Amino acid sequence: MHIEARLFEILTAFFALAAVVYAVLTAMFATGGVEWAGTTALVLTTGLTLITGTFFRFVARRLDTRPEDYEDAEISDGAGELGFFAPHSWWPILISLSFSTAAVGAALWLPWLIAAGVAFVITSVCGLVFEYYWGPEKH
Amino acid sequence: DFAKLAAAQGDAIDSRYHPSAAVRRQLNKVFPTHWSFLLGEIALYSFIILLLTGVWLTLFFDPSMAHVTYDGVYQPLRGVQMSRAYETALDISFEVRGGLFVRQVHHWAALMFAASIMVHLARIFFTGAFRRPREANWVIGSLLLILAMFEGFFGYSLPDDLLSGTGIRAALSGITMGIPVIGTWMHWALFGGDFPGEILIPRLYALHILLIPGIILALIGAHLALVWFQKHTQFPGPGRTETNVVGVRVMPVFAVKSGAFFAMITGVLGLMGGLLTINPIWNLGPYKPSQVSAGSQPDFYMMWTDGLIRLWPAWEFYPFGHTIPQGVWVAVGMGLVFALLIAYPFIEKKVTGDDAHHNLLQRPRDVPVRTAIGSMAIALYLLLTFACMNDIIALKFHISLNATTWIGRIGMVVLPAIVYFVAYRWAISLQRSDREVLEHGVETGIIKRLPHGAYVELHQPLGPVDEHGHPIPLEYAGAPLPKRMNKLGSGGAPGTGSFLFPDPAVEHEALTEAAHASEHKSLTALKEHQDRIHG
Amino acid sequence: MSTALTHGLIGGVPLVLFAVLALIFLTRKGPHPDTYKMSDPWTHAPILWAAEEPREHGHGGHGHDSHGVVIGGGASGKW
Amino acid sequence: MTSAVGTSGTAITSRVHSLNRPNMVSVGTIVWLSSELMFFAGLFAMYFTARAQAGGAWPPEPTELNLALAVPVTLVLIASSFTCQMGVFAAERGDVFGLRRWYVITFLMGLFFVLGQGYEYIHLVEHGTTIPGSAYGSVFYLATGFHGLHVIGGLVAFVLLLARTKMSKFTPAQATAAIVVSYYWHFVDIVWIALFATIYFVR
Amino acid sequence: MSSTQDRSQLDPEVERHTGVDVEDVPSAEWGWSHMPIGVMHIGGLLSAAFLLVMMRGNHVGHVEDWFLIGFAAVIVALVGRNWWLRRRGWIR
Amino acid sequence: ELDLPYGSALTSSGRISAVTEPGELSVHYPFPTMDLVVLDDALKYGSRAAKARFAVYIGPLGADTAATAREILANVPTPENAVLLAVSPDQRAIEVVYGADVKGRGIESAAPLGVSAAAASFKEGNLIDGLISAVRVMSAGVSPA
Ligand SMILES: CC(C)=CCC/C(C)=C\CC/C(C)=C/CC/C(C)=C/CC/C(C)=C/CC/C(C)=C/CC/C(C)=C/CC/C(C)=C/CC/C(C)=C\CC1=C(C)C(=O)c2ccccc2C1=O
Ligand SMILES: CCCCCCCCCCCCCCCC(=O)O[C@H](COC(=O)CCCCCCC[C@@H](C)CCCCCCCCC)COP(=O)(O)O[C@H]1[C@H](O)[C@H](O)[C@H](O)[C@@H](O)[C@@H]1O
Ligand SMILES: CCCCCCCC/C=C\CCCCCCCC(=O)OC[C@H](COP(=O)(O)OCCN)OC(=O)CCCCCCCCCCCCCCC
Ligand SMILES: CCCCCCCC/C=C\CCCCCCCC(=O)OC[C@H](COP(=O)(O)OCCN)OC(=O)CCCCCCCCCCCCCCC
Ligand code: HEM
Repeated sequence: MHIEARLFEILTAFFALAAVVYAVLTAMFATGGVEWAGTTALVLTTGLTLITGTFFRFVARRLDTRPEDYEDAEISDGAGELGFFAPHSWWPILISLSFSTAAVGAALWLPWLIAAGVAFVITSVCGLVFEYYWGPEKH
Repeated sequence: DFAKLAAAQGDAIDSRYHPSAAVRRQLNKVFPTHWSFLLGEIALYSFIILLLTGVWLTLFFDPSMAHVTYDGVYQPLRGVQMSRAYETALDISFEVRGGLFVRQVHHWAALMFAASIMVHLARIFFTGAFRRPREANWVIGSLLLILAMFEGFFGYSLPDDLLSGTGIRAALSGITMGIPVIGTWMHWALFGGDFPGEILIPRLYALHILLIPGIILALIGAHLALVWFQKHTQFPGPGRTETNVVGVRVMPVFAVKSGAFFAMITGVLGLMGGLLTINPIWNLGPYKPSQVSAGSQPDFYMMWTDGLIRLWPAWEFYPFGHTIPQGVWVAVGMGLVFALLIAYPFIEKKVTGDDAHHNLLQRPRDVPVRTAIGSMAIALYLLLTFACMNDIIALKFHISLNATTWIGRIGMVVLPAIVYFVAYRWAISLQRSDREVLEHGVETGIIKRLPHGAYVELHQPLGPVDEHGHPIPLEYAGAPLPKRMNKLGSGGAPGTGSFLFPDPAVEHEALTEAAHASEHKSLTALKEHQDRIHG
Repeated sequence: MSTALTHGLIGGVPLVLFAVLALIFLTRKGPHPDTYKMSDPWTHAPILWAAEEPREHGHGGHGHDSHGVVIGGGASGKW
Repeated sequence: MTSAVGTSGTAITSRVHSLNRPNMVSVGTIVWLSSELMFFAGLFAMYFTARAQAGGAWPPEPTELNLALAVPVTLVLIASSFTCQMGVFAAERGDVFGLRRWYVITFLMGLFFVLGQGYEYIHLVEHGTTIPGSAYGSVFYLATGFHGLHVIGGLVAFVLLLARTKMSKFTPAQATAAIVVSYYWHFVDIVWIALFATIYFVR
Repeated sequence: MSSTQDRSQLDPEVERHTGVDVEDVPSAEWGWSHMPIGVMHIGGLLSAAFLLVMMRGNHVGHVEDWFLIGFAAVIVALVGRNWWLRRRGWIR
Repeated sequence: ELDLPYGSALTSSGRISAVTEPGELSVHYPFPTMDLVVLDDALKYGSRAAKARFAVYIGPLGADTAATAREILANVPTPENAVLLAVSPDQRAIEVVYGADVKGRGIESAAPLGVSAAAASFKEGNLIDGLISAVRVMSAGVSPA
């Protein structure tokens, strides 16, 4: 994952430079000193990309060259057991509906419809997560 | 010596009477263990709770319009003219220990009774538990639902209240008095004269504590006797045929689980009677014709009738020197609703042509037209129920009241059609999913084929597999199919120690091996019984 | 300016342009081959069409084998 | 159904073989946490703008932070992170019950942190400062209470994962699920360290 | 593997030889699966007629009538499209 | 062995990955899309009643027309219960062939009727309409097994 990590490393370098230069040029040469909104946003997007790039670099050093990363890699090299990709499931729509019922409850300030949307969201997230772990019914 | 006492009492019972054979038949009677078959039990248990709480309430309720100044304990209503019914309802709420709780759990039990009757009706209608046999059972059940609706209507109207009295003035008075040929005659004969006649609440009290509940009890007895002696139908399954009942016997398992379910249902009802406020009559001042609120809704079971009243578009006819108010429209609508509900099994048999003795239910997906019609009817009922609530819907969810009314008006012909089409196609697509599972096996994780980059989901066949990879497709048998290896013998043996700590490996191995042996034994017993029946 | 003129313009110029462009483009020979005339020789390669109507055991090709042609009659005609 | 067409002992397995390949669930969780960092960045921007526009006395006169109750809770959150990492080690091993113990104590300490934050909220509200009451109160409550909502979400994730481990046998799939839940908890405690250093020490 | 196949013999009794077929509704034999198209066409036409008729009422409003007109128009358009397509054999 | 004149290559598996130039099509059938749709509708559900795979072969079936009809029927996926109507306008010939399972179901009686419909339509000058008419007539004649 060398290139995958290096992309985020480059983004981190650029965003750190942008945050530093913005902070300096806003502490001096601005009407009211540091802006404190753009500065924080730039610092923490630098943090975003830094976290992602650091994890990607850790993984790149932890893993040997994958076929995907390896030029001149035959299809047979990667041929094998791909993992579990979830088949058909109707839990995502229920999660979306529950979160929409919480969102409308927040918009129209209805604590009762917030409380229920959140319950709804917990139930549907539990269903989605347990979908492929609910053992056979034991009677 | 409890064993000796039990043996002696059994001998005494079998000597005085001879109930051995009948009792053994009752104990050995087999009941299917499907969850959807407990929906009627919910209604039965809620009815029992209703009876028990209603006796307590009758011990303290005084039905009368005799005007009285409160002079009670509730300060916000002191010196205000009120009927004795309202005064004694307030006394139950305040000056009787646990009276508020008892009346609240009574009203919550009424709401659960209506809701569970509705859910049971949905179950039976969608699973076809009414055709050829049990059609009369469906008929009497429809009568029971209507009686429950009007029983709750008279119940929450029993304590003369602003809200409930306004509901009475609307429905019982206006609708009754608008009926063309005999409307005023029915009104005067029910109310002993004009609307506020001094006998309305006593008459409703009689109807609500003795007459209608007596009929409900008789019809529930008939219903349960019919279910008992016309053995309960069951979903298609491994060993389940039209001439057998696969399940559990009454004595060891069914009886205990039904009693436990009764306990849990009454616990839910008590918890809700405590924690949730129902019908705060003290907030709802005494009935006065000049006073009214903005809510003015009936309980959720009569909410569809009220919504019909609201939505119907003010069509009145004036024959020669007469008037035909809009109340007759809703009255005829209710009549049609009840007639169709009562006569559906006969309508369905006339339409389709099936008079065969059906003991195996059919999954709602397997009957697209009937599930579509039921979905359409439920959509219409929900539309009417929310139309009745359009006032609060408009208030809270910021939508103009006229907009809500006209949304209901247009939807009650648009939404039923949309839901019919969607439900029909949804049922057919559920059938298609079942067929795809039958012919391809269950779905699993993807695998990349060795030589080439083909991706294959690596299914798992549910039946015998052909010489090559693809399996021999099975034939649909009217029973649900496992669409997740999750629910099959795949990744289902966690360490059986505990939540925090393990158990010894010997104990864990013994337990898991015994469980696997029990599963093998059960599946083999079902398979052998199925083979014996069909061979 | 000339409310009626502006309304007519906004309602008509799109229609006039649509008509002109449809005449230009929709009236062009498509890529679909022209219908085969009976008089003309049959130049296209043989075309065998099948219904895919009934159920065919299992979708898997293997196991089908070749039981045989098992002919079951015949017919003939000359237009 | 001879044995199985899919030669796997788990209906659900790791989404890719993690020994040679990256764990997709971990990668997705890390990316999403990096996004939640930007959400908290927006909250931090709000707080810092309010701080800048304050007229010297950043915490207004009515408000007074209670380090006595803010230091124990952050220490407990750090301890929760350590116990969560121990549970991660258990999950990396096959130690189902060790993972369960570690995650249960982590959940208990996170609940203690939430209750301590609620107690400090009650005390602060009693002593004047309130969301509508002041800009400091509002920005502080938005930041710390959104973090508290994230902590509650982490608690829900903990209990939900524990239920999953109860209902299905431990596999690399559940080990990875525990790992990503721990990633979320570590992100939550890190943003709490940032919020503590900002609200209380830096002020 | 821990699942047993199901054998079902439900009592049957129209014989389904006319109407819908298994290729269109896989469980045609297992329950009521065909609603005559005339029923749905007439139902749509009557729903449109009811929507139009609700225009006549005691409402000074006009957006209500326009909404009724639009919904009735789309209902009639759907019914007409379906009827025309089935008349021509599901073409265009 | 040779793939299509340009742009079509044999892949790692059996499937041949083929291409067509951007402006042109792939089917190249010399019939209107609507009439092809009508014929497909016939073969698909107007034959569902017959429960026998109905097939149409417009290609040229030369030499012994009967025998070439037999083997092009053999090429049908399920010749056991199949009814192949072959028309060669280069020879102005119709040949109908049937599978062994398609016997005594009214197919033999319908054979002259279908061929007559096809011939009438062809002499009128409509290959596709004749094919549709023949398919309809034969499907009506044939009863499900
Ligand atoms: C302040 C204040 C007044 C508070 C109190 C509120 C108030 C007024 C009233 C509520 C208070 C009370 C008394 C609540 C409890 C109600 C009650 C009796 C609950 C019983 C549940 C319980 C305690 C279970 C303990 C657990 C246990 C060991 C259970 C197994 C042994 C038991 C109890 C078995 C009971 C079996 C049972 C439910 C029999 C019901 C008898 C009836 C009416 C019908 C039987 C019956 C049933 C149940 C069917 O399902 C059925 C289905 C299809 C065809 C026919 C039938 C049929 O005939
Ligand atoms: C059960 C619900 C599902 C229903 C299904 C049926 C779907 C069909 C809906 C039909 C909609 C009809 C809308 C028209 C109605 C109408 O005619 O009223 C108008 C108001 O127009 C509007 O907004 C139109 C809004 C239409 C939006 C419909 C949204 C559909 C939602 C409800 C679907 C979600 C359903 C959720 C399901 C939940 C599931 C529960 C399990 C004007 O009132 P007014 O306000 O007085 O306007 C005055 C001026 O006119 C005048 O100039 C000016 O002077 C002023 O006086 C001004 O006030
Ligand atoms: C919320 C929703 C509203 C509430 C909905 C609940 C009410 C009941 C629901 C639907 C009823 C209408 C059903 C559809 C009726 C079908 C009509 C037809 O064309 O007849 C064909 C049939 C098949 O025969 P087949 O040999 O299979 O041939 C296949 C031919 N294609 O013929 C027959 O046997 C029957 C002919 C006569 C049937 C008369 C049924 C109605 C009786 C009066 C009751 C009032 C009805 C109220 C309607 C709402
Ligand atoms: C795609 C369509 C796109 C259509 C988009 C148009 C949107 C513009 C609507 C409102 C703008 C604000 C004006 C607000 C005031 C209204 C204008 C006015 O005054 O117009 C004269 C009279 C009423 O006179 P009035 O003095 O209001 O008093 C009366 C009683 N006292 O109405 C008329 O004839 C002319 C009709 C005016 C509006 C009717 C629009 C309703 C719904 C259209 C179709 C819905 C389709 C549903 C499909 C399923
Ligand atoms: C059969 C089904 C029944 C239903 C659906 C039902 C429903 C109701 C409802 C909703 C109320 C309103 C309670 C309140 O507003 O606080 C009520 C009141 C009452 N019910 Fe029933 N009930 C039923 C049976 C009974 C029975 C069997 C009795 C007598 C044993 C009874 C006696 C009473 C009394 C005395 C009141 C007045 C309580 C008050 O005014 O607060 N009910 N009923």
